[PDB]
Amino acid sequence: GIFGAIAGFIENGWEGMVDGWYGFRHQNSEGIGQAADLKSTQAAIDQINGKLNRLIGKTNEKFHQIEKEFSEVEGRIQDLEKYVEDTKIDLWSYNAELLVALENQHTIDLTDSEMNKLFEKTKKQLRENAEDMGNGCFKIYHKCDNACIGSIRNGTYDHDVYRDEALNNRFQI
Amino acid sequence: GIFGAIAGFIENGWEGMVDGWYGFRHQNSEGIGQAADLKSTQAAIDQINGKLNRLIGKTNEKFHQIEKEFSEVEGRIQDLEKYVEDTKIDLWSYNAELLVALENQHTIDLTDSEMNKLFEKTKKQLRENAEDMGNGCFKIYHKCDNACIGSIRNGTYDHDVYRDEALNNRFQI
Amino acid sequence: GIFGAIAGFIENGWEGMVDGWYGFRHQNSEGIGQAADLKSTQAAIDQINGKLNRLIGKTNEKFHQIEKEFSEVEGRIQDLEKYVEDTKIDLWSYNAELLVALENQHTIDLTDSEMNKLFEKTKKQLRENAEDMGNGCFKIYHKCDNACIGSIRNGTYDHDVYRDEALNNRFQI
Amino acid sequence: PGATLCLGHHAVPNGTIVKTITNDQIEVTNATELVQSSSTGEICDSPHQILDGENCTLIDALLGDPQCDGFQNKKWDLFVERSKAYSNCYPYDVPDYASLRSLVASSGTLEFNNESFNWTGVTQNGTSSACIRRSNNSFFSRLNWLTHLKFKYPALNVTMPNNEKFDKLYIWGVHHPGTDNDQIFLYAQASGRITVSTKRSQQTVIPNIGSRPRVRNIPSRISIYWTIVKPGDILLINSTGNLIAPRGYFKIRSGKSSIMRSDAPIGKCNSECITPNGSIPNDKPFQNVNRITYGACPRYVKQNTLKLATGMRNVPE
Amino acid sequence: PGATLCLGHHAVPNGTIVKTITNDQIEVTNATELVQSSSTGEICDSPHQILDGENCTLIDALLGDPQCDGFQNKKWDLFVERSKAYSNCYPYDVPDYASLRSLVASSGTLEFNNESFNWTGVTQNGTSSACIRRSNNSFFSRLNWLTHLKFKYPALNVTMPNNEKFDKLYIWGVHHPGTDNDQIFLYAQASGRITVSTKRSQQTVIPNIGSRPRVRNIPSRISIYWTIVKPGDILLINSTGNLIAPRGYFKIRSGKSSIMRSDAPIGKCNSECITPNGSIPNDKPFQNVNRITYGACPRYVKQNTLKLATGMRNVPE
Amino acid sequence: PGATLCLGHHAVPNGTIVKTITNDQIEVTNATELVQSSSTGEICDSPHQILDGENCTLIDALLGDPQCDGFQNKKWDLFVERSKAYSNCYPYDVPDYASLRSLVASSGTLEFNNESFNWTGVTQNGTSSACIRRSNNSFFSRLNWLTHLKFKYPALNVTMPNNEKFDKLYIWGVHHPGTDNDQIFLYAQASGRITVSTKRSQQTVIPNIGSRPRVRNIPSRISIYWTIVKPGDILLINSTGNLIAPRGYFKIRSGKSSIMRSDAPIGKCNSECITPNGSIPNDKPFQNVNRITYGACPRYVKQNTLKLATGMRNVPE
Ligand SMILES: *[C@@H]1O[C@H](CO)[C@@H](O[C@@H]2O[C@H](CO)[C@@H](O[C@@H]3O[C@H](CO[C@H]4O[C@H](CO)[C@@H](O)[C@H](O)[C@@H]4O)[C@@H](O)[C@H](O[C@H]4O[C@H](CO)[C@@H](O)[C@H](O)[C@@H]4O)[C@@H]3O)[C@H](O)[C@H]2NC(C)=O)[C@H](O)[C@H]1NC(C)=O
Ligand SMILES: *[C@@H]1O[C@H](CO)[C@@H](O[C@@H]2O[C@H](CO)[C@@H](O[C@@H]3O[C@H](CO[C@H]4O[C@H](CO)[C@@H](O)[C@H](O)[C@@H]4O)[C@@H](O)[C@H](O[C@H]4O[C@H](CO)[C@@H](O)[C@H](O)[C@@H]4O)[C@@H]3O)[C@H](O)[C@H]2NC(C)=O)[C@H](O)[C@H]1NC(C)=O
Ligand SMILES: *[C@@H]1O[C@H](CO)[C@@H](O[C@@H]2O[C@H](CO)[C@@H](O[C@@H]3O[C@H](CO[C@H]4O[C@H](CO)[C@@H](O)[C@H](O)[C@@H]4O)[C@@H](O)[C@H](O[C@H]4O[C@H](CO)[C@@H](O)[C@H](O)[C@@H]4O)[C@@H]3O)[C@H](O)[C@H]2NC(C)=O)[C@H](O)[C@H]1NC(C)=O
Ligand SMILES: *[C@@H]1O[C@H](CO)[C@@H](O[C@@H]2O[C@H](CO)[C@@H](O[C@@H]3O[C@H](CO)[C@@H](O)[C@H](O)[C@@H]3O)[C@H](O)[C@H]2NC(C)=O)[C@H](O)[C@H]1NC(C)=O
Ligand SMILES: *[C@@H]1O[C@H](CO)[C@@H](O[C@@H]2O[C@H](CO)[C@@H](O[C@@H]3O[C@H](CO)[C@@H](O)[C@H](O)[C@@H]3O)[C@H](O)[C@H]2NC(C)=O)[C@H](O)[C@H]1NC(C)=O
Ligand SMILES: *[C@@H]1O[C@H](CO)[C@@H](O[C@@H]2O[C@H](CO)[C@@H](O[C@@H]3O[C@H](CO)[C@@H](O)[C@H](O)[C@@H]3O)[C@H](O)[C@H]2NC(C)=O)[C@H](O)[C@H]1NC(C)=O
Ligand SMILES: *[C@@H]1O[C@H](CO)[C@@H](O[C@@H]2O[C@H](CO)[C@@H](O)[C@H](O)[C@H]2NC(C)=O)[C@H](O)[C@H]1NC(C)=O
Ligand SMILES: *[C@@H]1O[C@H](CO)[C@@H](O[C@@H]2O[C@H](CO)[C@@H](O)[C@H](O)[C@H]2NC(C)=O)[C@H](O)[C@H]1NC(C)=O
Ligand SMILES: *[C@@H]1O[C@H](CO)[C@@H](O[C@@H]2O[C@H](CO)[C@@H](O)[C@H](O)[C@H]2NC(C)=O)[C@H](O)[C@H]1NC(C)=O
Ligand SMILES: *[C@@H]1O[C@H](CO)[C@@H](O)[C@H](O)[C@H]1NC(C)=O
Ligand SMILES: *[C@@H]1O[C@H](CO)[C@@H](O)[C@H](O)[C@H]1NC(C)=O
Ligand SMILES: *[C@@H]1O[C@H](CO)[C@@H](O)[C@H](O)[C@H]1NC(C)=O
Ligand SMILES: *[C@@H]1O[C@H](CO)[C@@H](O)[C@H](O)[C@H]1NC(C)=O
Ligand SMILES: *[C@@H]1O[C@H](CO)[C@@H](O)[C@H](O)[C@H]1NC(C)=O
Ligand SMILES: *[C@@H]1O[C@H](CO)[C@@H](O)[C@H](O)[C@H]1NC(C)=O
Ligand SMILES: *[C@@H]1O[C@H](CO)[C@@H](O)[C@H](O)[C@H]1NC(C)=O
Ligand SMILES: *[C@@H]1O[C@H](CO)[C@@H](O)[C@H](O)[C@H]1NC(C)=O
Ligand SMILES: *[C@@H]1O[C@H](CO)[C@@H](O)[C@H](O)[C@H]1NC(C)=O
Ligand SMILES: *[C@@H]1O[C@H](CO)[C@@H](O)[C@H](O)[C@H]1NC(C)=O
Ligand SMILES: *[C@@H]1O[C@H](CO)[C@@H](O)[C@H](O)[C@H]1NC(C)=O
Ligand SMILES: *[C@@H]1O[C@H](CO)[C@@H](O)[C@H](O)[C@H]1NC(C)=O
Ligand SMILES: *[C@@H]1O[C@H](CO)[C@@H](O)[C@H](O)[C@H]1NC(C)=O
Repeated sequence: GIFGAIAGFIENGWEGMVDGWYGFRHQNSEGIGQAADLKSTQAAIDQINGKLNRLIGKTNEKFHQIEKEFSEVEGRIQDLEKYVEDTKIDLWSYNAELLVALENQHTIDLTDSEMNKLFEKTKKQLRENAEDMGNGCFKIYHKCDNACIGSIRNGTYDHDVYRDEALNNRFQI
Repeated sequence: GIFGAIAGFIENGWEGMVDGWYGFRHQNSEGIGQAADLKSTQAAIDQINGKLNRLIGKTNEKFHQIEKEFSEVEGRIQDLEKYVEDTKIDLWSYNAELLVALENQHTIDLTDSEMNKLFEKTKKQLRENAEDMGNGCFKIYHKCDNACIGSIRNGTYDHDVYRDEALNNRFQI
Repeated sequence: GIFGAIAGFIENGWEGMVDGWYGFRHQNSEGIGQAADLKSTQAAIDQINGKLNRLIGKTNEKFHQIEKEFSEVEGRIQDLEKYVEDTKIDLWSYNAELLVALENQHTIDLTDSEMNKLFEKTKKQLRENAEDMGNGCFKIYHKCDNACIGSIRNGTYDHDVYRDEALNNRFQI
Repeated sequence: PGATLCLGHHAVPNGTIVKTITNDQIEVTNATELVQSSSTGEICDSPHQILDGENCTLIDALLGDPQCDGFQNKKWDLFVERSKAYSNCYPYDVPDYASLRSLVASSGTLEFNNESFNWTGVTQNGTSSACIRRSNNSFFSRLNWLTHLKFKYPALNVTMPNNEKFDKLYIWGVHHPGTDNDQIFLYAQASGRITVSTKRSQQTVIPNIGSRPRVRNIPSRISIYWTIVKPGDILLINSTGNLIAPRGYFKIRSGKSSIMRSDAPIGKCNSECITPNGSIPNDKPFQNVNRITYGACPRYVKQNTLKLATGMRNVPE
Repeated sequence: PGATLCLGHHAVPNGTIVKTITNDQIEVTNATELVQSSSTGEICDSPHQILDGENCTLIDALLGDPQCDGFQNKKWDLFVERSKAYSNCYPYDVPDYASLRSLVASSGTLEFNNESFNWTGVTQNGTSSACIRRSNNSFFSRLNWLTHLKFKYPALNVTMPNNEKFDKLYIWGVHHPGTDNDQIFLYAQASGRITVSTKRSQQTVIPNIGSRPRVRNIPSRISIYWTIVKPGDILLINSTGNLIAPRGYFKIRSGKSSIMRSDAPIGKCNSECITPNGSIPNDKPFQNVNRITYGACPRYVKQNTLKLATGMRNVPE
Repeated sequence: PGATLCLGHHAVPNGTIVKTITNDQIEVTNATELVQSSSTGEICDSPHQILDGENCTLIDALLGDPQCDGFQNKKWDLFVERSKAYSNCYPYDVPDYASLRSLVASSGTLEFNNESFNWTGVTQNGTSSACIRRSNNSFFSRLNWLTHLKFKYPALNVTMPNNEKFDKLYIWGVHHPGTDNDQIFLYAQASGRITVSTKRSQQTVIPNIGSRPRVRNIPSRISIYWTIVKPGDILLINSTGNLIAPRGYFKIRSGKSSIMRSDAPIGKCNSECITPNGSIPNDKPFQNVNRITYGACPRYVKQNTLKLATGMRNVPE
C-alpha cells in the first residue's frame, strides 16, 4: 500500500488473470484482451522466495539441555531453571511475532512497488501518445491494433510512428 | 522522507491547518482558501493507530520468578541468578530500542507516502488542464471558481469541460 | 530497488563518476559533459552515517559474569550455566543477522530513493521543455548550452525563457 | 488568469524529538511515551490478594513466632515482607532458607491441619523465656518441643501416613543445646540423632552441642528442616533426643502466588502491576521502575524514555 | 477512436488473513504457516540412535537392576524414559540423582570394563530376596555387596589406578541397615564409615542404621555415590563396613547424547527432530508442540499460528 | 537539435556482496565489517589494573602458598590465572571452590588485617616439609596451624567481634590427618570437631582420619572453609583439635573486579576489551573471538562475518 497502486489507484485485482501476478488489459479495434507480464511477476516472486529461503529449512541443532518439567517441589534451583526457559521462550516468541509483522508489511509494499514500476515504465514508453486516466488505464490517442498493443507489452513500441496521429487527436477541439 | 514530499518538494508544513493532516490551499478569482482532505488524513491516522494497538495495553503476566536482589555474598548460584536477569534485561532493552527506531522510520515514511499519494491522485485528475510547479502546487490554466476547486477536492472535477480553455492558455505565445 | 531507479530504469551506474554518488551527464552543442549533484549525494551519505552512529562505538561494559568453560563434569548446575550462555548467544546472533539484513534492504532502498527524487525534481523543473526517454534521460527540445545545463543542475533554470522554442519543436510534424 | 492549487500537510509549533534508523534527532508533530517511569508509591490492594507481613517474615508466620499469630491459615496472591521485620522467638536458622521461603510463597497458603502424633513416653509442649506469648513462656505455634518424662527419653519411632489426595508439607527441627548440662537436663542422654524419612527420601541430622554468640541473650539454636509427603506415602520420625516435632502439616498448592520485599504502604486502589516502589500503570509496554514485578506488567528495560512518533515529521514555516 | 490499455494485478476468491505492522487483519492472495503445531505421535528411530528404556530408568540400567540386563554396554543418541518404569531391586536413593542422570545421559554410553579389586578378607557377591534374577536371589550387576568372612570384616584399603587415556566413572554405594542386629550380621561390627578418595577429591559417608517405611517390603536402603577418576590419578576406597563396592568403571565420553521423558511409541521412520509428543517436521522455523526438543528442531514459541504472506494484498472485484 | 540530460549514479569496479531480506547475495559499492574476528594476542595492561597470577591460582595467593608472597595485599580489576600454575604447599581441597574463587575475584582485593586471637593453651605456627619458604619448613602465610602445648590441647572458645563499618571475610580450615598416630602426635586426643559460628550462621566440620593418595608425597589433607562476619556481629571458633585457624581477615568490597583464565602475554598497551585470546578493538558491535570477555566489549555472536552495506547497489556497465 505504501506506493498507492494496489488497493489505491488500481481499484481492484483481476480474478480472471491466472497466468501472472501483474498484467495488461486492452480495448482496441480488434476487441478486448488480457495478457500477463512475466518480468514483474517474476521480480515479486523472486523476492518472496528470497524471504522464504531465509526462513524455511534453516533450523538449529540442540542436544542435551536442561530439564523443563519437574515432578517435585525444590525451590531455588528449579525456580531458576523455570525462569531461564520462560525467559527464552518469550524472547523467541517476540522475535517470531515481529518477524512476521515486518515481513508482511514489506511483502505487501514490494508487491505494490512492482505494480507501480510496471505502470511507470509503460507511461514513459507511451510518451505523448497517451494520457493517464487515473485508475491504471491509459487512453491511447491512435489506432492501436493487436500487434501495436503487443509491441507495448513487449517493450518494442516505437512512439515516433504514431506521434503525429496522437498529438492531433489529443489537442483537437 | 523516503518519497520526497514532506521535507522535500513540499517546502514546509502549514501550522494554520488544524482540521486535518493533509490538505489543499488555492488561489482563484474568488480569493485564497484552505481545506483539509479527510481520506488521506484518516489513512495515516488509521495506520498509526494500528501500531499503537500492537504496543499499548498488551502486557504479559508473570507471578513467582527468581530473586533479583541479595543481602549476602554467595558466589556461584547468585552469579548465575544475576547473570540471567542482566542477560534478559539487555535483550529486552535492545528490542525496545530497535522497535522504536524502526517504527519511527516507518511512520515518517508512511506519512510522507500519504502526502505523495494525494499529490499524485490530484495531478492525474487535472489531466492536461494544469502543470506541476515543482513545490506541491499546480498552475491551473483555466478559470476555476470555488465550485470548481471544490470539485477537484471532492474527486468530481470533469477535465473535459475545461480542456479547450486550458490547452489554449497552455500552448499560447 | 523498491523505487525502480537503481537497477531499474537507470540501466547501470557510471564508474567514471568519482566525485559524487548521483549526477548528470549531458550532450549539447558545446559537447558531452558530466557533473556530480552534491545535495543528493550528501543526503544518502548522511543517512548511512546515521546508521553507523548507532552501530559503531556503542558497546556495553560487563565485568564479573559466570564461568563458561569447565574442566570437570558436574551435571545439573553446569548444564544450566551452559544452557544460559548458549541461549544468550543464539538470541544475539539472531539479532545481528536480522539487523544487517534489514539495514541492508533499507540502505539499498534509500539510495534508490535518493536517485528517484533527483530524477523527479529535475523532471518538474523542465516543465514542458523536455520529455522523459524512459532510461533516466531527458530530451530537451531547445538549444541548451553549458550555462543552460548549468542552470538546470543549479536549480536556477527558467523554463519560461525556452518555452516557445520547445513547444514548437515538440509539437512539429 | 487561471488558478493555483497547492497540496500540503500540517505542522505544529510544539514539536517533539524522536529517534530513527537514520537519525537520532528528528522532530515529529506528536509522540507517546513507551517507558513507564513513575509510581504513586502505594501497593494497590486489588485485584490481587495482598498480605502485608508487617513485623513478620513469611518463615516466622510459617513457624508460628508469637507476634505472627494473626497470620494462621491465611492465603495470598502476593505476600509483602517489610525490612523492619524481626524474629522474637527461639533463635533459629534454616539451611536453604531461600528454597523454603520460595516454595511456601509460591504455594500461597499457610493452611494447617493438626495431627495426633503418638508421643507417648515424653513431655510435649516445652516452653522458653525467649519466646513470649501473652507474658507466659511459649513456643512456635506449629512446632512441638519434646523433653524427658521422668528423666527418661525413650527411642521414638512415630508414623504418619498420607492417605489424602494432596501433598502434605511437614515442618520440623533439631535443637542444638548450648551446653552438655542442658542436653542432659532436657533429653536425659547424650546428643541424639534425628532421622525423618519416607519411601522416596531420608534426612538424618546430627545435633551439635556448643555455644553460639547470643541472639536476644540465647546461645542455643534450632535448625529448621522440611519434608514433602506424597499421597500413599508415609512420614517416619526416628529420634533419641533433640526433636522439635511437627504438630501437623501444611497443604501445598500450586498457583499464581509469590513474595516481594517492599516498604511501600498498601493503598485502597485497583492496579494489575506491582513493583517494590508501588503499583504502576500497565498501558505502556516497557518500564524502568523496577526489575522486580508481579502481575500484568510492562517489561523492564534500561532506558528511561522511549518516544514513539504518532505523527508526521514537523516542518515549520 | 484509439485504444485503452489498463495495468493491473491478479486476485483470488480464497484470500487469507495476515498480520502487519499497521493492521492485525489484512487479506493477502497466499500465505504459509511458520509454526509447526502437530506430530504423527511417533518417535522416529532414524537418524538418531534411539534407546527405548521400557521398564527401566537410565539409573536402573546403570546400576544393573535385573530387568535391565539387556541394556549392558549399549549406546544412544537419545535415551527415552517411560513413565510406567519402576525399580525392582534393592530400594535406593541417590543424592543429586538429577546430576548423575544428566551426566550419564550426556555421555551416551553404558560401556563397562570390570576390574580386579583386591577384596581379600571379606565375602563378595552378597545377595537379597528383594533383587531377583531368574528366581535366585541376586544384586545390582555392576555393584558388589561385601559381607564378613568368618565373622570378621578387616579394614579395607584398596587402590585402583587410572593408567588410561580417558576418564573412568566409578559408581559405588553405602548400605544403611534396618536394625542394629543386621549391622552385626552382615559386617561384624558397629556401623562403619566409607571414604572414597582421589588426589583432587574425597567423599566420606556415614552409614545410619534405622527403619525407613518399607518399599517392596524392605526397610533398609542403599545410598548411591559416584567418582570420576582422571588419567594419572588413583581411586582409593577406605572402609570398616557397609561398602557396596564397584566391580569396575564406566567410560565417560562427551557428545550429542541426552535423555527425554516420553510415552510415544518408536516408529520405523526418519525424522531429525524429536519431542516428547513424537517427531515433528523441521521445514518451519517455529513450533508450539513442546519446549522439550532434541535434534535439528524449530524453535519453541507460545503462538499456535504465524502466517507469513507469500503474495500481494488481495483486492476482490 | 536541442540537448540530452541524463541522470545517473556512480558504480565501482570492486563491489562487495551483502545479505538482504530478499536476497542473500547482492553487490553494493561499499561495506563495513560488523564482527571483530581477530586479536593481537596480548592482554593490554591499561586501562584496567591487570594482575598476572603467573604460577599461582587466586586461591593459593589468598591462602599464602609460599611462591605467592608477592601477591599480599594486592588489588585488581582483572586477575589472570595461567594454566601452568600449580600448588606447592600443604595439599588441600575447598568444598565449593568455585564460589570462594568467584567472590574473592569479584571483591578485587587481597587486603589483610591481622588480629590478635587468644590462643593460650596451644602451640601456634606449626610447620611442614611439604610447604617450603626459603629452605625452611613453613605454612600458609594467612593461616595458623595449632598443635598441643605439653601434650595437652584444651577446648578452644575464641571470640573476635566485628566492630567495623565493613564486612570481614575469614578464611579457615580443618586438618584431616593421615593416621591415628598423627592425630595423637599433633593434637593429643582423638579427632576433634570444629564449630565456627556467628549470630546468623554456623558451620560444624568433622575431621576424618585416613589415607588419601599422596600429592607431592603427602597423604593428609586440609579442607578450606570461609565465613563472612557483618558489622555488629561476632566470630566464634569452638574446637577440640584439628583447627587451621585464621591469623586475621580479608576486607571484602564490591566493584568491577573479576577473574579470567588465559595464557596470553600482558602487553604495554591500552585496550578496553579483554578476552582470553588477547585484547580486541571495540569499534565493532559484535565479535566471534571469545564468549568470555571483560570490559567494554562487542557482543559475542556465532557468525564470523556480517557485512553492513555503506553504499548503494553496484550496477556495472
Ligand atoms: C498525540 O498522540 C497520542 C497517541 O496517538 C494521542 O493520545 C490519544 O488520544 C486519544 C483521543 O484523545 C485517547 O483516547 C481516550 O482514551 C481514554 C482512556 O485513557 C486511559 O487509558 C488508556 C489505556 O487504556 C491510557 O493510554 C491513557 O493514558 C489513560 O490512562 C478513554 O477513556 C477516552 O474515552 C473518551 O472518549 C470516548 C469517545 O469515543 C468516550 O466514549 C468516553 O466516554 C471518553 O469521554 C478516549 O478514548 C488516547 O488515550 C490517547 N492515547 C495515548 C497513548 O495517550 C493524542 O491525541 C495526540 N495528540 C494530538 C495533539 O493529536
Ligand atoms: C502459496 O505459497 C507457497 C509458498 O510460496 C507455495 O508453496 C510452495 O510451492 C512450491 C511449488 O509448488 C513447492 O515446491 C516443491 O517442494 C517440494 C518439497 O516439499 C517438501 O519439503 C519442503 C521442505 O524442503 C516442505 O516445505 C514441504 O511442505 C514438503 O514437505 C518438492 O518435492 C517439489 O518438487 C517437485 O517439483 C520439482 C520441479 O522442479 C521436481 O524436481 C520434483 O520431482 C517434484 O515433482 C517442489 O519443488 C514448495 O514446497 C511450497 N512451499 C511451501 C513452504 O509450502 C504455494 O505454491 C503458493 N500457492 C499458490 C496457489 O500459488
Ligand atoms: C566505505 O565505508 C566506510 C564506512 O562508511 C568508510 O570508512 C570510514 O571512512 C572515514 C573517512 O575516511 C573514517 O573516518 C576516520 O576515522 C578515524 C578513526 O579511525 C579509528 O577509529 C574508529 C572508531 O572510532 C574505527 O572505526 C577505525 O577502524 C579506526 O580504528 C579518524 O582518526 C580519522 O580522522 C582523520 O580525519 C579527520 C578529518 O576530520 C582529522 O580530524 C584527523 O586528524 C584525521 O586525519 C577519520 O575521521 C572512518 O574511520 C571509516 N569508518 C569505518 C567504520 O571504517 C569508507 O571511507 C568507505 N569507502 C569508500 C571507498 O568510500
Ligand atoms: C565462649 O565465649 C563466649 C564469649 O565470651 C561466651 O559467651 C558469653 O557468655 C557470657 C555469660 O556467660 C555473656 O555475658 C553476658 O553479659 C551481659 C552483660 O550485659 C549479661 O546481661 C548476660 O546475662 C550475660 O551474662 C556474653 O555476652 C557471652 N558472649 C557471647 C558473644 O555469646 C561463651 O559462653 C563461651 N562458651 C562456653 C561454652 O562457655
Ligand atoms: C517403626 O514403626 C514402623 C511402622 O509401624 C515399623 O514398620 C512396620 O513393621 C511391620 C513389621 O515389623 C510391618 O508389618 C508388615 O505387615 C504386613 C501385613 O500385610 C506383612 O506382610 C509384612 O511382613 C510386615 O510384617 C509394617 O508394614 C511396617 N510399616 C512400615 C511403614 O514400614 C518399624 O519397624 C518401626 N521401627 C523399628 C526399628 O522397629
Ligand atoms: C592404603 O594403600 C595405599 C596404596 O598402597 C597406601 O599408600 C602408599 O604408601 C606407600 C608408603 O607407605 C607409598 O610408597 C612410596 O614409595 C615411593 C617410591 O618411589 C617412596 O618414595 C615414598 O617414600 C613412599 O614410601 C605409596 O606411594 C602410597 N601410595 C599412595 C597412592 O598413596 C596407604 O598408605 C594405605 N593406607 C594406610 C592407612 O596404610
Ligand atoms: C525503585 O526502587 C529502587 C530500589 O531498589 C530504586 O533503585 C535503586 O536506587 C538507588 C538510589 O536511587 C540506587 O543507588 C540503586 O542503584 C538502585 N538499586 C538497584 C538494586 O538497582 C529505583 O530508583 C526506584 N525507582 C523509582 C522510579 O522510584
Ligand atoms: C504435547 O505434550 C504436552 C505434554 O506435556 C502437552 O502440553 C500439556 O497439555 C495439557 C493438556 O492439554 C495441559 O494441561 C498442560 O498445561 C501441558 N503441559 C505442559 C507442561 O505445558 C501438549 O498439549 C502436547 N502438544 C501436542 C501438539 O500434542
Ligand atoms: C580464541 O580462543 C579459543 C580457546 O577457547 C578458541 O576456541 C577453541 O578453538 C579450538 C581450536 O581452534 C576448538 O577446538 C574449540 O572448539 C574452541 N573452544 C571453545 C571452548 O569454544 C578460538 O578459536 C580463539 N579465537 C581466535 C580468534 O583466536
Ligand atoms: C511479443 O512477444 C511474444 C513472445 O512470446 C510474441 O508471441 C508476440 O508475437 C510479440 N509481438 C510483438 C508485436 O512484438
Ligand atoms: C464537496 O463536498 C462537500 C461535502 O462535505 C460539500 O460541502 C461541497 O459543496 C462539495 N462541492 C462540490 C463542488 O462538489
Ligand atoms: C552553477 O553553480 C556553480 C557553483 O559551484 C558554478 O560554478 C556555476 O558557474 C553555476 N552556473 C550557473 C549557470 O548557474
Ligand atoms: C502541543 O500543545 C497542545 C495544546 O496545549 C498539547 O495538548 C499537545 O500535547 C502538545 N503537543 C506536543 C507534541 O508537545
Ligand atoms: C511491630 O513492631 C513494632 C516494634 O518493633 C511496634 O512498634 C508495632 O506496634 C508492631 N506492630 C505489630 C502489629 O505487631
Ligand atoms: C529409631 O527408633 C527405634 C525404635 O524406637 C530405635 O531402636 C532406634 O535406636 C532409633 N534410631 C535412631 C537413630 O534414633
Ligand atoms: C485457494 O484454492 C486453491 C485451489 O483449490 C488451493 O490449492 C489454494 O491453496 C488456496 N489458497 C488459499 C490462499 O487459500
Ligand atoms: C515391563 O513390565 C510390565 C509389568 O510392569 C510387563 O507387563 C512387561 O512384560 C515388561 N516388559 C519387559 C520387556 O520387561
Ligand atoms: C582405612 O583403612 C586403614 C587400613 O586398613 C585403617 O587403618 C583405617 O582405620 C581405615 N579407615 C576408615 C575410616 O575406614
Ligand atoms: C576498492 O578499491 C579502493 C582503492 O584501492 C579501496 O581503498 C576500497 O576500499 C575498495 N572498496 C571495496 C568495496 O572493495
Ligand atoms: C614459575 O614456576 C616455574 C616452574 O614451575 C619456574 O620456571 C618459574 O621461574 C616460576 N616463576 C615464578 C615467578 O615463580
Ligand atoms: C607466629 O608467627 C608470626 C609470624 O612469623 C610471629 O611474628 C609470631 O611472633 C609467632 N607467634 C608465636 C606465639 O610464636
Ligand atoms: C567448645 O568450647 C567449650 C569451652 O572450651 C567446650 O566446653 C566445648 O566442649 C567445645 N565444643 C566443641 C564441639 O569443640
